Amino acid sequence: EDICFIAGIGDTNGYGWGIAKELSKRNVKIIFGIWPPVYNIFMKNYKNGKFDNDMIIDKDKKMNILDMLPFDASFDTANDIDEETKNNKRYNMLQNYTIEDVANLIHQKYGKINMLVHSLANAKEVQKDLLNTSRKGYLDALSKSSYSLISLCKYFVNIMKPQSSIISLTYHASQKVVPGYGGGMSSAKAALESDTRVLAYHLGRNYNIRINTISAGPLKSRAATAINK
Amino acid sequence: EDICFIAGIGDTNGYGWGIAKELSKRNVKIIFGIWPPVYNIFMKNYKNGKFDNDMIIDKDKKMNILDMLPFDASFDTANDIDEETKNNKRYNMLQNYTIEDVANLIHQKYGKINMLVHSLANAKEVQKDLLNTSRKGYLDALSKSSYSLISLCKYFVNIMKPQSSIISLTYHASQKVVPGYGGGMSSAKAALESDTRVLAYHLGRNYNIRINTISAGPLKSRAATAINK
Amino acid sequence: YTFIDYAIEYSEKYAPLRQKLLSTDIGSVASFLLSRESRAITGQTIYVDNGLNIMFLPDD
Amino acid sequence: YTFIDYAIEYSEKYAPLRQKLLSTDIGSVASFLLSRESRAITGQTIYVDNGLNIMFLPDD
Ligand SMILES: NC(=O)c1ccc[n+]([C@@H]2O[C@H](COP(=O)([O-])OP(=O)(O)OC[C@H]3O[C@@H](n4cnc5c(N)ncnc54)[C@H](O)[C@@H]3O)[C@@H](O)[C@H]2O)c1
Ligand SMILES: NC(=O)c1ccc[n+]([C@@H]2O[C@H](COP(=O)([O-])OP(=O)(O)OC[C@H]3O[C@@H](n4cnc5c(N)ncnc54)[C@H](O)[C@@H]3O)[C@@H](O)[C@H]2O)c1
Ligand SMILES: Oc1cc(Cl)ccc1Oc1ccc(Cl)cc1Cl
Ligand SMILES: Oc1cc(Cl)ccc1Oc1ccc(Cl)cc1Cl
Repeated sequence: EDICFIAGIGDTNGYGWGIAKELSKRNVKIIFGIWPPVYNIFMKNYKNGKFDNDMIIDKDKKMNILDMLPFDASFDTANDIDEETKNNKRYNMLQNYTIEDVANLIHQKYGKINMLVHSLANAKEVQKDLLNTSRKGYLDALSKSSYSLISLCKYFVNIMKPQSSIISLTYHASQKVVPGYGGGMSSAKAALESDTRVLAYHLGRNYNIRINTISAGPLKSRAATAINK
Repeated sequence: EDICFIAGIGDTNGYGWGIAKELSKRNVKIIFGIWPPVYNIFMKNYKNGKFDNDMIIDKDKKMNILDMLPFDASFDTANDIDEETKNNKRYNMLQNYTIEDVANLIHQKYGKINMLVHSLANAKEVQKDLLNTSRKGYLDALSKSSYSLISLCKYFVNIMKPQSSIISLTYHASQKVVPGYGGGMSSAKAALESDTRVLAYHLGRNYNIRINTISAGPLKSRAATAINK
Repeated sequence: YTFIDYAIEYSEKYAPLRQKLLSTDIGSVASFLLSRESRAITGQTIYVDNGLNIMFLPDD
Repeated sequence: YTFIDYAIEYSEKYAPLRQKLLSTDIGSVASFLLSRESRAITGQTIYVDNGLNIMFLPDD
């Protein structure tokens, strides 16, 4: 029984969906981690059948989603939630969306998993070039897009079976310069790739868990459309 | 129907065999390319049932071998073989073992194939460090271990279906130095890895064929033992 | 005409493999890395970009 | 004591994944690269070495 948690799904036009689509081909149970801000709109679209066609697997089957949970990669534990968001319009009617909370939530409902997918990224100032990115914007990119992978591993390794596997997505902008990919995203991806190596060592030696990162090519996804350059 | 040609099998202790074993799990037909010097000894052991236990594929499957042909990677065409090797005790009774001839042979008996594996390497002066390797020894290592891949591609691309895939094996000694890996083998692997990129361009653009190389870890194969260091 | 449209057009023209990169192309690769078929691979950055990353100077 | 024994021993003690590297470990990865499941990967050097290559300084 394979269960995979995919953190970073907001629709069917991103890589998260492509990964979920291929995993279910192999009958693995899928759990989605949806960023609170778009969680309701996502459930609405799902409920009204907007994704029915996108859920049909080649072999003439229905993609099987075990569960869909609100999840924000910028909060590690319950006490990390600031009062501003704590009372935000989109968060109020939601709960248990921190990294540790969904880890406990998933474990409480489905037991241990053996597949983890980090498929998210964010950066307040992605529209500015590296030189004009502020300290706050830079740290925001690394927090959401890089550290989020480390925190995920730290809390989820507890609910994972030995020999389980973890992947994340990165982009070549970390190694070669592509103008337009600003706001510290290139910095975050460069850290993601390096951390993947270091984490491979700690997770490999201590838990026999593997971790790798996929450097993908261009895909016209929602986030991709947001890079005005 | 998938047909894979594996070049570089002299026993069941190398990577070529592990590749064949895994390929049969997926039901792809396997054609072995055996170096003449060990061709007869391989057939002998095979016929007398020495590899019977090694052909067992977990799910009570028996590794199915389509054909077993003599193959020497140092000869591109029939008129490249010198009189000496042509009359040598081990070659005399064999024929059509050059790269061009096996390609025409396979295409004639089975038509087009869609999988090519380059699992071979050799160097006369592997026991000497790079600095003390002669021009002859060095060129020998590159001719046998690197050019053989370019040649396999040139002749086999004509008997391969579009979207077919090609792989070869390399070693980290090409990027980082490891004393003991001499005779220009580190050089040969550096070339192979570089040529894999260039060939990926030509093969990709023209024939829509893919080519990658696997950098493997340490395996106690027959050839591994020959590295007296 | 937007960053992503440029990158996509550039990829489809200069990458070794001139084909449309689908989200499921990354999916099948993810699927393989998450299974036990890849038990010996870890701490790696695997490129799934039709090979664009290996190019230096484009044809045009 | 022979180059290969040293290489194997060093790999099994310092690699991120401490397990014996089997010929079929490379085989399965080879099987994946040869199939259409990896239609978007080309020109790459894929490491199947239990992650040894990512290490710089050994523990002890
Ligand atoms: N599209 C491409 O061309 C491309 C290329 C290479 C790498 N990538 C990477 O693929 C991954 C997924 O991106 P995508 O392009 O499929 O876009 P996508 O927009 O579908 O997915 C990114 C998701 O991250 C979520 N997100 C943002 N902040 C979050 C937070 N704090 N907590 C949780 N979720 C949060 C969003 O809801 C969004 O669905 C990213 O890591 C991206 O860098 C994408
Ligand atoms: N064993 C390892 O530890 C190791 C590690 C990394 C990479 N590799 C690579 O794996 C590949 C296969 O090596 P292996 O280690 O499994 O050893 P192996 O000894 O089983 O295979 C090499 C084969 O090449 C054949 N050969 C030599 N010259 C030839 C020629 N002119 N024409 C055709 N065949 C010829 C030999 O008969 C032999 O079977 C090589 O390319 C090697 O560089 C091996
Ligand atoms: O990494 C990416 C690379 C490319 Cl070519 C296109 C889109 C990408 O994805 C992002 C870029 C910026 C921000 Cl803020 C969030 C995400 Cl998900
Ligand atoms: O590439 C290799 C790397 C390692 Cl660690 C062990 C064996 C290898 O394989 C060879 C080394 C030298 C020669 Cl002459 C022929 C072959 Cl097949």
